[PDB]
Amino acid sequence: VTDSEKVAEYLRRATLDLRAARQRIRELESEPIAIIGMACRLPGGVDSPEGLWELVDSGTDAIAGFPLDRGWDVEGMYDPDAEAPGKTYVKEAGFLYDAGEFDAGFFGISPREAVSMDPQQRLMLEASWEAFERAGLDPARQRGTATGVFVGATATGYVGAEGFAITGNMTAVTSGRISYTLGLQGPAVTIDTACSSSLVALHLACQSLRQGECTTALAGGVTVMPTPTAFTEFSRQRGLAPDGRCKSFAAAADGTNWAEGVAVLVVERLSDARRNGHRVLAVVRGTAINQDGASNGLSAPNDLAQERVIRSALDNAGLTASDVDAVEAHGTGTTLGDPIEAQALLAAYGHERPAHRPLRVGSLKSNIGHAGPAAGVAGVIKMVMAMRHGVLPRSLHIDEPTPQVDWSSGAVTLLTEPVDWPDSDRPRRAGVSAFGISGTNAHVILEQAPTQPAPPVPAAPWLLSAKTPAALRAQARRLHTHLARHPHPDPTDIAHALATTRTPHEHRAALVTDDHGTRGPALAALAEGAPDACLISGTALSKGRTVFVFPGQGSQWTGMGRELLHTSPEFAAYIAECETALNDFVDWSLTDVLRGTEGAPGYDRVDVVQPALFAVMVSLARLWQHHGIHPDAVIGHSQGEIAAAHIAGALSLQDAARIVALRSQA
Amino acid sequence: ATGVFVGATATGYVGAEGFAITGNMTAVTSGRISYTLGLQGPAVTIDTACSSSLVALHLACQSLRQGECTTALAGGVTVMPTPTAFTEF
Amino acid sequence: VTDSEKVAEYLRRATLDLRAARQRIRELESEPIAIIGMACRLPGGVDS
Amino acid sequence: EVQLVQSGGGLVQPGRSLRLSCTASGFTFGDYAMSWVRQAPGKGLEWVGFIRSKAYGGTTEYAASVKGRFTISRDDSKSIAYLQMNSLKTEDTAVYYCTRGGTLFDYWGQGTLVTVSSASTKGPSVFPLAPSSTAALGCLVKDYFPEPVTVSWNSGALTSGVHTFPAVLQSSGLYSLSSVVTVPSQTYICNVNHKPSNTKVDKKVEP
Amino acid sequence: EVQLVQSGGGLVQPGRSLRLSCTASGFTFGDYAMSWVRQAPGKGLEWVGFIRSKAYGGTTEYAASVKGRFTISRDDSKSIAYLQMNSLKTEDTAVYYCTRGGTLFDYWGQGTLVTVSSASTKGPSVFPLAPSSTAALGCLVKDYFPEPVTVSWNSGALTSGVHTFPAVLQSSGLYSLSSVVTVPSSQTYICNVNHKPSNTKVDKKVEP
Amino acid sequence: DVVMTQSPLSLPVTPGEPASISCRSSQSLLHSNGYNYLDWYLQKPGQSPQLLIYLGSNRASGVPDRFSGSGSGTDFTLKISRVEAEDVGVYYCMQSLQTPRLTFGPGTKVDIKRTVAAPSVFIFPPSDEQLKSGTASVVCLLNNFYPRGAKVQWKVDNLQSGNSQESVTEQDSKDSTYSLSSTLTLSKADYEKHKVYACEVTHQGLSSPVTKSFNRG
Amino acid sequence: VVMTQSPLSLPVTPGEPASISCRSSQSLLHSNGYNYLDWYLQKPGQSPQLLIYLGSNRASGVPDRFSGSGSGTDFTLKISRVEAEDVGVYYCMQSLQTPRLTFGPGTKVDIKRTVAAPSVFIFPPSDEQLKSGTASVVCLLNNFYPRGAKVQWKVLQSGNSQESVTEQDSKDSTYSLSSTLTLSKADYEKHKVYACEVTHQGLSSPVTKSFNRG
Repeated sequence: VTDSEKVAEYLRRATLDLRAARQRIRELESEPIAIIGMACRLPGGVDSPEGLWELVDSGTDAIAGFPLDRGWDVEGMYDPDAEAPGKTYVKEAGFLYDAGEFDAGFFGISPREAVSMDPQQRLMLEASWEAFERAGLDPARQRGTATGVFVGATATGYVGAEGFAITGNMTAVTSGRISYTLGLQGPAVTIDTACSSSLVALHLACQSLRQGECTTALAGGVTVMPTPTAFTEFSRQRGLAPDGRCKSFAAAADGTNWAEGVAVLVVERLSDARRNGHRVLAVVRGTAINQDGASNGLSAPNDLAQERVIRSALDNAGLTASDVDAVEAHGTGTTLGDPIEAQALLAAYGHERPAHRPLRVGSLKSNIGHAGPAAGVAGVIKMVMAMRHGVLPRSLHIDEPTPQVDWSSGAVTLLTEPVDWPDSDRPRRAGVSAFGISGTNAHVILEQAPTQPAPPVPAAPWLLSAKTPAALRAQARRLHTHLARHPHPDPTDIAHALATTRTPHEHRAALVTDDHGTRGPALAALAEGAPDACLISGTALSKGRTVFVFPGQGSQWTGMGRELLHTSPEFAAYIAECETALNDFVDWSLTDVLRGTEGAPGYDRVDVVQPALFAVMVSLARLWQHHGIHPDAVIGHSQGEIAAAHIAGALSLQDAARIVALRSQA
Repeated sequence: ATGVFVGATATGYVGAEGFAITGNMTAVTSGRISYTLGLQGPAVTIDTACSSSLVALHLACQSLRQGECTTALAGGVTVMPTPTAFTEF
Repeated sequence: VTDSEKVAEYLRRATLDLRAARQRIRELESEPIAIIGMACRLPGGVDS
Repeated sequence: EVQLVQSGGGLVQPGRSLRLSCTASGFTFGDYAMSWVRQAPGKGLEWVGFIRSKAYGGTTEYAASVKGRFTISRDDSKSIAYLQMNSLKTEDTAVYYCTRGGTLFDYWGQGTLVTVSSASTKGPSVFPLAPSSTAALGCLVKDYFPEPVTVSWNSGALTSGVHTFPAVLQSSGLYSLSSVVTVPSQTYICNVNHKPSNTKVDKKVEP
Repeated sequence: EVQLVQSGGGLVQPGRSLRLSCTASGFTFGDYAMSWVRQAPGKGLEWVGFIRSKAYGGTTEYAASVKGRFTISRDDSKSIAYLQMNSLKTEDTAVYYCTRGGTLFDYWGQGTLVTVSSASTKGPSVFPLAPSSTAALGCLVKDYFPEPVTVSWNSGALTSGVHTFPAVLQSSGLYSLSSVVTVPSSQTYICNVNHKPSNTKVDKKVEP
Repeated sequence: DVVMTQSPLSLPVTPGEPASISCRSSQSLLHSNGYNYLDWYLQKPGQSPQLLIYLGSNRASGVPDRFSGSGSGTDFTLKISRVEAEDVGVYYCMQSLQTPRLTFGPGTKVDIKRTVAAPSVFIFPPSDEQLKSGTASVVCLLNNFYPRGAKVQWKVDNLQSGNSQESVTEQDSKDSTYSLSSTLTLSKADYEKHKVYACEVTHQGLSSPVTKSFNRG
Repeated sequence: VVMTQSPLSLPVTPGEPASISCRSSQSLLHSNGYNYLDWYLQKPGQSPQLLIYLGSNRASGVPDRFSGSGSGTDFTLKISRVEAEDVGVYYCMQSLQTPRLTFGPGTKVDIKRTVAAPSVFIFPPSDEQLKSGTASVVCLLNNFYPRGAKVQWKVLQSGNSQESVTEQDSKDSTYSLSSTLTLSKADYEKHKVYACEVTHQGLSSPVTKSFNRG
């Protein structure tokens, strides 16, 4: 060989390896992180991302009166003046009135432990289970997986059960319990960085995904107020708004208002999510975090730091200022904070972009108030759902843009009314900001999920399960309502999702029917619990070995196995194998007898019924084995013993066929 | 661009009524350093029980490997204003 | 200048760039971290 | 994602032709020069030949031991490399590998076992081996042409100490392995399963 | 770290000879083939020549316009390359770059300037420009051989709106430029021209 | 049968938009090796050239990730994602199939894009001491125009060549605009032959060719 | 013609550094400043794969454990971590001169453990094959390490012996050999004493086992 081609092949190997290494650098520095699941519980009756979308799209204000079931002396802790200990001038704020509600029995927690358990831990457990279920992952099957749990939380002072009271109130447990109840093995870290806590955690989660330390991660936050201390003490300096509405970027901005909530995201690398065939909702492209540093007091924002973190997040995402279509601004509603944030957004985003595509600025806090540590992650959920619906929801309580900042540039505009999101020439992109009181800023950039058959199996079983019969009925009713608002979904896809992507619990039920006219009524009958023809119900046994019974004479009828010969290929193959093994000492073909073709002997003759029954029974047993039901034993009955022997491995197919055929002939 | 990763927990400690808020939030335990020294890197207060500071060090190492920080403060603090730990464990 | 020696320069550039990229990968994933400063206050009169 | 899949092996009698196909996917087949490298049982690799890319001309080169008898071609339209062997000799029994690159075999196929011998299908003649009289005993299988053949002691009940040795070619052109066990200083029985002949020979071993 | 540092530039009379040295550090100098590429002041890059490695015999190759006059050499003991230019011509004035690689110029030296001209040192011949009684006025520097000349308006007091154009070779082998400035139609502006070789600090007060 | 390459002679950019320089060769540069023997170098103003791209697509180490080469056979393109102020310069695409390469070619000037501005043309007369020295130098100059390339002409009487010397300043740091200045010089004697030494300038910003008269001499 | 050679075998324990050296009969450093040499691995039962090329450049997708080094005539492949997956045959294969007739003997790599002597077991030719008309006397060694223990048959026949070695065990990492010597009927009843002498690094003497049936 000439030296030219000899060195050319080496050059080809070298440049291919160089391309591989460069791609590895690209995916190790900044890989896109897929948000494969989300869950949230927010004020205003929100308990899912769809609920949050319904709230924001309708422009509903979730601010409401204080809770009365928490032992608060709500009548005796309101006075108008802004300077008094133990008193506040705020009437209303966001709340989770079902914060104490918790399904203790589901997670194996006794009632006494649950009473001495922080509400944050309970809410985080429920939200994490919901997020895993919404991601297409069975939460039970995640046991032993290298899944991280990064959670933003704070010590809110919630306080035979002496042991439970210790681990039931430590903030470090707030993430750890999630990885203990579910059995996860990735790192569990509880972040605490004030309002930036959750979003910061998400950034850390992305790093944990990029280094390979995790295959999946939970990034989220939780905020609960067991006591009104956040309202009485913080109101001394007129920090809260009088009416309790977080007027974001409005001239009437005269303070903020607190709110409870919880929001988690099950996040995985985009390549890994694509490999496993997971549904990608959005894609965190890049993130950045820094600190205000030197500023006019510890609790005061700095526009330069916000510009820096926005630019750093854009650079990490590899996206321009003009590439982002909208931003979920922090928007605390404070008089001093809002102009600073507006100036930062104008300097960073609205500097070089077309005049006809201004940056749309919104704020979830206008709807639900300042959700606290859980705010930032909750923000992206909004910016995910809008990104799914292509509609930017309006920000409430904006009589006009605030005059402190100058909107003369026109590059940044508030979402006074809903604006349709264009879906042309590029993926939809957005940003979320979670600027914190302690000074730690955080900015996240989201991008629209990238754009991504088999024949329908007949009579696909629809499986349902639950811990208790009431939970099973609730599951059936919820599935019926969900399917009602759906334009003719594929039944096989629903069957696969129910069978694979859901945990099998104790109390089980099934719906098997070949037509899509009885499934709805059957689901209803299960919901109210009345019986139905195609409905099956039962209680699974935790332990027990399986047995295959092989009865002898009696179980014969004309045309048996005729339909399986056409529909089922495995049954046809097994019948063909039995036919080949049986042809030696038999003067007819089994397939003709089963199909009932002309001239074949009927089942009245003794010498043919036992071979046919043996072959059908063996084929059915092997079909059961093909579906994963491997017997732990076998039992026969007269001639069926022969068939049982063939399944026991005692006799080969040829030997069993010989025995049954010659014994029947004798 | 110096980071401050601190492993700390909320131990109950508490005329001014302006610094009592920021003077007892655990998030400030890492923030205040960055406010005093003027550091501009991320200030995260980890709370992961007895391993927290070591966990923070790991995070600090990651913050250095990714180029997010030129230097980092990885540490932990533990003070007991009240004898609650001895009367609960 | 013939191709047999012309391609050698491209191969040398390619392998140098490959070594640089591999060094970048190793630095990005497992670069050691130097402890340049230390401080502690612990029981028993410890202050350094 | 580079992939090479080989096909066209199987038994062939001596003095006859055969064709091995190597289908490539996941890369530009035309750019690379394909090669064939064989490995006899036990011996090291031996380079059979290679074909250049069509850009250089598509010519071929072969080793001295197979010059003229063998030929290599390539269909760039469907991206397959063909090795046409003619007049196989008994020495050509080997596993043939299709590889990418005329001088740098960066990627290799899964291999294809081409065996050539004039022997016809036989069945295994089993014989016992008396224990010595620290107690080894076995059964020797002799005079079977085709693989595979397996030996199960007490129908697989015995697993500890069993050593089923690799088959070996004798000068007659036949194969003969031998299974052995080391019992700790009840009657021992070995079953020989030989699928090509469907032979179910069994034998007990005793002094 | 890869480093190539050039030396030996500077002015030379026509017909003389020069030796441009190129010192390499941070890599195996013997393996690479060293190339010399010149850029005339205004035109694109022009490849002068190159030399192979010792393993290839160290054979050299030169452009058509420099064949015979120029000779490239190298020594791997000190890891240096040399360009010996003989019987230099006027058009050879250019910035010469030393690079590693005979075909792929992957790394370049800082470059060294070489000028070929027989004209000796001489000071400027500053003249004014009358701004036709948004008025642009300037002073024109002429007839100075060795670069550079620094023009400062009002001893540096006036800076906004000033434009100092690049010098241009005259047909006589001397340099000339014009420094202008725009001001509203109305102080007496003075331009100071400093020429370090001739040590001439001539001033000129421009006026209508 | 020497190979030559053609590219756009100029290409304005903005700080942030994508940019794409193109090159076309008269012969297929795809060697039998399956490689495109083309290289992209960048020369920044007042700096030595550096290698950006080699073998068409492979990016040299140390170059920013913004640059990317593409194409094959005859048509090639260098694409820049983010254009910055420091990315201005001259981009030379040059082949290596047929060595040696006499020149790198005219290159492709890159400069910041802004609104087209017409030139504020000006003309000055020769001085007095210059005439008695024994020379005349009539000087025109444009000012604050964009893009560079506004052609000029010295209508000495009812065109001229071989006695003019243009000079263009680089891009302004703030306004991002050029400034031309021609210097027509004939002699002391030839100055006093006609009384009309007009200057003409043509530019994209100018709808029609602008003319400035002298009516003296 | 160039010629390269390496150590025939090299025991390895999982965890220690390992180094497979090999030297050439000629300077492989090409004029272009490259070592035209390659390192390939063949795992047991799998197809060969490329580890290193041009002396030291590691191929993509290979683990970073492997590293080539050396120049001129001498070369080495160094491994940081050894595992059960890294066992196989390593070939250092030159490319300066072509065509390459064969890769070479290679360098067998196997798990390391304490030296274990064999347990010899001579067996007689069973009477079933005798009545069939041919005798086949088989020796046996089991649970020994290192491999390569040789066996001779004195009847000193050296033209009808065929040995076979099983792969290294997964449990105790020890080998087993079973040599056979075949004779005809008329050939079998010619000599009375058949002896097998085995030699192994773990044996202090050539422990012979005899058999007197004729």
